[PDB]
Amino acid sequence: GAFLIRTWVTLKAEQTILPLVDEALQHTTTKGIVFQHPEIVAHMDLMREDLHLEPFYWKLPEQFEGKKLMAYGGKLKYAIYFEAREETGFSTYNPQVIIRGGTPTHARIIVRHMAAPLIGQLTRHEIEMTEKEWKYYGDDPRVHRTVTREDFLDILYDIHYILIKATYGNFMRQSRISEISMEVA
Amino acid sequence: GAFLIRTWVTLKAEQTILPLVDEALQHTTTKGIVFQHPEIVAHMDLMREDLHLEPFYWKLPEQFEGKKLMAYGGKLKYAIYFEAREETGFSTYNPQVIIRGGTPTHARIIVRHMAAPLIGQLTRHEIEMTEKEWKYYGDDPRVHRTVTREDFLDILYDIHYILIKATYGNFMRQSRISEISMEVA
Repeated sequence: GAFLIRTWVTLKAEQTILPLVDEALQHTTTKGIVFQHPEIVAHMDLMREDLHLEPFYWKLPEQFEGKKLMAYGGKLKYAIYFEAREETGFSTYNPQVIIRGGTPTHARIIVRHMAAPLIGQLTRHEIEMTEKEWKYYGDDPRVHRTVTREDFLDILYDIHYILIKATYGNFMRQSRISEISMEVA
Repeated sequence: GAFLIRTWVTLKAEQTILPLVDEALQHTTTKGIVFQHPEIVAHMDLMREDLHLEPFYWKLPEQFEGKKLMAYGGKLKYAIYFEAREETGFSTYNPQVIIRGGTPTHARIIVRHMAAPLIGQLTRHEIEMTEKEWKYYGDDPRVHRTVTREDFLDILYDIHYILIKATYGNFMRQSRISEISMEVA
C-alpha cells in the first residue's frame, strides 16, 4: 500500500551508545561498548565476564516504543558490521529482530528472520513494518504460520521493546550498529 | 578540516506542527496551525486576535536546542511558502533566523538575514551554522560587524531557542514550512 514518509524515529543526536541484552532476555550489558564515530561498537574482549551470556541483542531506546501505528507500512533501518571467524550455518536460530507489543490480553512477541550479513561487510537492512514476513515467537516447530495484519497492528498500537541482533557468526570479536531509524507517516 | 555529516536533527514522530511566536517570545500560539501533508501551514485568519504581534516566527522544538557543538559547520535547511496581499512588507528587514544561547547570565542573541522569498513559490533555504554571515541582535545600524567565532560557539554550546521567520509580505494570508533539518557531525 502507499506510505508517505513524514519523518523518522531516531536515536537522539547526542545518544552514542546502546545497551546489549543477553540471549536469556534478562541481563543488560554496557561494558565493552564504545562509540567509534559514527558507529556504536561492542568489543567482545572488553566484556569478557558477560560473554558467557551471548548471543546479544541491541535494545532500542524508549522513543521506539508506545503507540507506533504511524510506522505501519514504513521501514525499520539500521546498519550492521561484525567480525567473526566464520559463518554459522544457521543464522535463524536467533531472529534478526524481536518486537514485543500489544494491548491488554493481547500482548505478544513477534520475530523477523534475515540472512546474517557477510563478515566484514557494513550491511544496511530495511525491515518492512508490516505483517507479511513476521512470525510469532514461541510457535511449535510443527506450526507454520505468519503474523496476522490485526496482530501486527495491535502490537504497533503499543510497542514494549525492539531488539536487533548483535551476535553473528562463530567466535565473533566485535559488532557495530549505526544508521538506526524507523519511518513514520 | 571539513564538516563531516553523520545525521540530521529533524522533527520527531509526535511533532506534526510547530508553534508561532512573536519575535521576543512574549506570546505563543498554535491556533490556526495545521499539518497539510507535507507542510506545516499557519492560517492567519484563524489567529486574527494575535496578528497585531507580527512578524511571527516558527519556534523549532527542543531537540534543536541545548548542546549543539556538533552542528558547527553544518547546514540548517527548510522550505517556505506564503500567500499575501503584497509580496514585500514592513518586516522584510527582520531576520530570517534568530538564535539565542550561552550560559544563563551570558546569553547572547544572533541573527541571520536572507533574501526575500517570492510570493506563492516554494523557496528553499540553507543557512550555514558557522559565524561568517551572522550578526548580533539589535546592533546599532551605525556599526558593521559580524559574529566572532568565540561568540558563535558560545551560543552553540547551549542553544536556548531557534526561530525561523513565518511572516512575509504585507497582509499575509498563510505561511508554510517543511523539509526542516539540521546537519550534525
